[PDB]
Amino acid sequence: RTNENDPAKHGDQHEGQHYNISPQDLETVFPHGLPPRFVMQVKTFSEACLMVRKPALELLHYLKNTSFAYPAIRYLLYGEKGTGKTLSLCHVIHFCAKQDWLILHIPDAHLWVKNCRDLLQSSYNKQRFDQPLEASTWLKNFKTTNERFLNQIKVQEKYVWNKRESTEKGSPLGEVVEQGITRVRNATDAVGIVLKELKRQSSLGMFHLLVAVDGINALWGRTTLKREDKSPIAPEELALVHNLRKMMKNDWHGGAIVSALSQTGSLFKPRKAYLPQELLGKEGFDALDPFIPILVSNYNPKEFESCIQYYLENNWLQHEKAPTEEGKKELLFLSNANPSLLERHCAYL
RNA sequence: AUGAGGUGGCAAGAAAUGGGCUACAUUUUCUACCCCAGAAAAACGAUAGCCCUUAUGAAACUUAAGGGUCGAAGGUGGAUUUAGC
Ligand SMILES: Nc1ncnc2c1ncn2[C@@H]1O[C@H](COP(=O)(O)OP(=O)(O)OP(=O)(O)O)[C@@H](O)[C@H]1O
Ligand SMILES: Nc1nc2c(ncn2[C@@H]2O[C@H](COP(=O)(O)OP(=O)(O)O)[C@@H](O)[C@H]2O)c(=O)[nH]1
Ligand SMILES: [Mg+2]
Repeated sequence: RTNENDPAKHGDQHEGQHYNISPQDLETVFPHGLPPRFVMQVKTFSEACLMVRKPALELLHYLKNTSFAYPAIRYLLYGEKGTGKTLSLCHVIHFCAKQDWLILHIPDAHLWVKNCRDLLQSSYNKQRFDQPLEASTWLKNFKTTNERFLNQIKVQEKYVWNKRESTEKGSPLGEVVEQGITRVRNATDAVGIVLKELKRQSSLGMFHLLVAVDGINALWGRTTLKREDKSPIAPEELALVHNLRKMMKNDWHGGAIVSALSQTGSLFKPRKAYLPQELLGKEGFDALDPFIPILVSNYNPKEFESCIQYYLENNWLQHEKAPTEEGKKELLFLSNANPSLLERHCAYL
């Protein structure tokens, strides 16, 4: 536990201690993305406490040393399953949001590339496919996270939604987002327009952009979605995926592209694929490189004690032997300091 | 000719019954995977029927296999009753 709640002052001195996110900030900045199990824990406890760690502090120092004049640099948080990459990305997202950044956050790319009942054909490009439901979902999440910047940011082009309906240069980005949401048919197109406008305006310096993409390995992998002829679909055929790759490019400046690999839900990948190349594949490695790889691993004994004491204080560990050092040692044995295994045991312990 | 040889052919269903397989689903449907996920959920449910193609073969309505098609009965079951330490 730390008294410091501002995400710009805390550093290594706070290592091994929880950092609280207020409910209002959780709602605004993080209406999505956060792991389902941590969401259940937050619902149970009324406390969104993430222990600060070297990975998150490192990437915060990276973003403080970043020069927006530089073309946006890529960072890649990689590791095994349940090492907390998602929560580190969320922590840094909170930092940038409190720093007034525009957070272009992708909660998970695995969802975008599977189980898409609504798969129409993009009007803007008849050779691609749209995912109106997911487009609307992410548009709503982005609006929730950056409503303030939504109005402040204007468009710089004419965008035709129908033969008679269009949006005009200089209009606020709110008009585009509203069109995408209400007119779900235009959802993917609005997502692409938003990505383009945010990229160009970050280049112009209207704000500072953090492109925080979770499970980035999905983009350059494979897809299970099948055409009306049952043919397989490659990722580029998904306008969302192609636009997200365009964003993953570093050609633009005015921000940084942070990403976090995630095997959870990955397609055709064996359970043990956790290395950057093994996940991204040749195409993904080639697209991301250059990148700064940051490892996320199990807990150390200090952070293990911090997590256990957090659960004990919250009384989550309602069993009698949980405070006992023997129970602590058994938890360490079973979870090998793995955050996800530890929590998935503590849930019924 | 109650012996021998050659060509062609039914191998069906009022009705009952024995055994087996598949189900009626949510402990399920589906993918990935081979067990830390996302969808389906009145859809589940035919190895049956119809058409086409492929393998075998001299010969495929005859057999088997693959695709499409159709999505039927049924929603845990009567008399009763089988097997297992
Ligand atoms: N810094 C942290 N503060 C609090 N809890 C944490 C922290 N890091 C990890 N945990 C706990 O670890 C659990 C497991 O993390 P989780 O699996 O969601 O992360 P991940 O790195 O995205 O992994 P996965 O590959 O499983 O998606 C989280 O639910 C959370 O309870
Ligand atoms: N409906 C619509 N969509 C647009 C328009 N302009 C841009 N977009 C969307 O914004 C995305 C980015 O556009 P852009 O990169 O310039 O097109 P591309 O380079 O040819 O792929 C596209 O995928 C479109 O879906 C427009 O005028 N109308
Ligand atoms: Mg994570």
